[PDB]
Amino acid sequence: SPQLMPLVVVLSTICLVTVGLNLLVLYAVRSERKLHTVGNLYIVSLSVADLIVGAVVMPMNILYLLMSKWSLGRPLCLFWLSMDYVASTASIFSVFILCIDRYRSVQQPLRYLKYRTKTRASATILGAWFLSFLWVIPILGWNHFMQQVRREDKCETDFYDVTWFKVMTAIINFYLPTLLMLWFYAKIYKAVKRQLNRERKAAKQLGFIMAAFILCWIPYFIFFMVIAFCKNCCNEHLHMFTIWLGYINSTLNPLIYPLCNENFKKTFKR
Ligand SMILES: COc1ccc(CN(CCN(C)C)c2ccccn2)cc1
Repeated sequence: SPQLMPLVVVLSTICLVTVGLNLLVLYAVRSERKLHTVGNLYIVSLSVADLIVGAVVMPMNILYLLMSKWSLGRPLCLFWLSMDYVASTASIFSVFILCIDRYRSVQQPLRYLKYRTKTRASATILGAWFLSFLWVIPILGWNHFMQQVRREDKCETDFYDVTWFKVMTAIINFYLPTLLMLWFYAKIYKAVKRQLNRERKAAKQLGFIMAAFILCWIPYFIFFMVIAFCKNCCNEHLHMFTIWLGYINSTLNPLIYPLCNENFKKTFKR
């Protein structure tokens, strides 16, 4: 309808800045070579997840919004769902891994003075991405293992019509990472407040990532929490607004990176 165009054309700019800035960060870590550290490898994983979610989901979601009917074939809708889930889980597991390694490095090292090097970073990143693909394994094939889309148009997840699995997977994937990683961040806060500025800059960039991936995702997951128990509580506009708040998180992370530490500003200016 010729009244929703003003919102769609704005989303194109969001997509363009999302893909560009993550690619700019990957340019920074590849064309400067003064940032090949394990923590910067974790932020590279986070930026790769954000670049994937941008370059894949943003055009597909924009097309879905500007044309309220999916006729791009069933396999491609499943591919979009799988890549969206991969990117989102890879992001909130790369941030989880970064927080875990920060905590185990500021753990008053008494057991872990060993390698904090390419070995551990590679192992943990590959583990997180394999867990994301493990999530993808059942979503693509739903009827194959469990005998549970039945909709020619308006393609969505296969498990949209089941409440218990959706609630359980949302609770796990958000609450367990957010609670465990908040506990790790509070332990980091206490340990750093026991030593003590560069640590303050790192802690504040982690805190800004915290603010973005909490206050940008809470509306979406509270919408999942409320939607299952009452189908009268559904609002299409607010659902898309929450999903785009999550994508605003994904595009804010590349703005969190250079606004905190002075190393990225010089690497970006050139
Ligand atoms: C950063 O944290 C995350 C992690 C995963 C996701 C993927 N999504 C929905 C994603 N939407 C955009 C379609 C779900 C759906 C059900 C239960 C859990 N996550 C979102 C946010």
